[PDB]
Amino acid sequence: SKMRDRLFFLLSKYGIRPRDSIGQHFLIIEDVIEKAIETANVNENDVILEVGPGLGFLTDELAKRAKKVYTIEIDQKIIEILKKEYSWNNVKIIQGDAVRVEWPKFNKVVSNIPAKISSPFTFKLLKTDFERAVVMYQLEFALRMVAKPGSRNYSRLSLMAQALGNVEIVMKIGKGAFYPRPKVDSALVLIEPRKDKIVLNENLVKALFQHRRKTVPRALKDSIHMLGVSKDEIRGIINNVPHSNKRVFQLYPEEVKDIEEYLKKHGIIS
Ligand SMILES: Nc1ncnc2c1ncn2[C@@H]1O[C@H](C[C@@H](N)CC[C@H](N)C(=O)O)[C@@H](O)[C@H]1O
Ligand SMILES: [Zn+2]
Ligand SMILES: [Zn+2]
Ligand SMILES: [Zn+2]
Ligand SMILES: [Zn+2]
Repeated sequence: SKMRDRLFFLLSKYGIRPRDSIGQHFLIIEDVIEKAIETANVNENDVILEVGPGLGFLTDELAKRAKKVYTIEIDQKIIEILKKEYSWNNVKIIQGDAVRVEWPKFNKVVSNIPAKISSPFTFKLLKTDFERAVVMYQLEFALRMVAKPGSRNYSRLSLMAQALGNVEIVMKIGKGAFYPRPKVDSALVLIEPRKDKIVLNENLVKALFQHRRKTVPRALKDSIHMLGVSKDEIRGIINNVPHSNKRVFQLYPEEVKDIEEYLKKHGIIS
């Protein structure tokens, strides 16, 4: 509460909303911010991306260690504050919604991720050339990011993490650590790019994982029929698809790749 009465002082000094929207959960322990930054190995060469800097507790700690930091904030009066409370030489504040703005070239991400964009952000970052990302998420979501094929909570997000990243939950972060207290705990999650990425088709993975409890012949038939295609013209091919004897939530990325390659061969995704 050295940082929490610092928060309260800033919130009141400018008049900023108690919980801005569902719940903006600002990070307020020095321990946690420093462990994020040390897991990241933020050196003076790095160029860092932060999403949602809030009152900039993490931002300022990143700014004194990295060459440059680009930080993306939706609230315009958080920015107006950031400009006044701080005097960074090496920070570019970027107004916008982190899902929609053009990202910088960066080699690292260290961020307290906004919960409502946890999934879109994860999918965007996963298709970026970064060496190391250290991102706090809600723990339920961080568990889905490391879930394994055939596990119940294995999903699009799981598959795409395993296809493209090395993902580690470093350690739980208690709700105590943010104001206001979330109703659930968080996790310090580490992502590095998989040295040998399995590049899958976005639209095919999306198709498959609308209903993941479905078998993959069923999954495929439904998704392509819904596109407008004749259900007659499509059954034979899709019946003979590789790994037809799995449900979609059982697929390893490699098994999704064979399915793509088969559909590519039979003209179905082109
Ligand atoms: N889509 C978004 N793009 C950029 N900044 C955002 C977005 N959504 C929320 N923010 C900002 O995120 C800052 C603080 C957030 N890191 C807190 C999020 C919190 N950890 C949560 O799990 O909900 C605030 O200043 C918000 O304005
Ligand atoms: Zn749930
Ligand atoms: Zn580690
Ligand atoms: Zn029909
Ligand atoms: Zn198989």
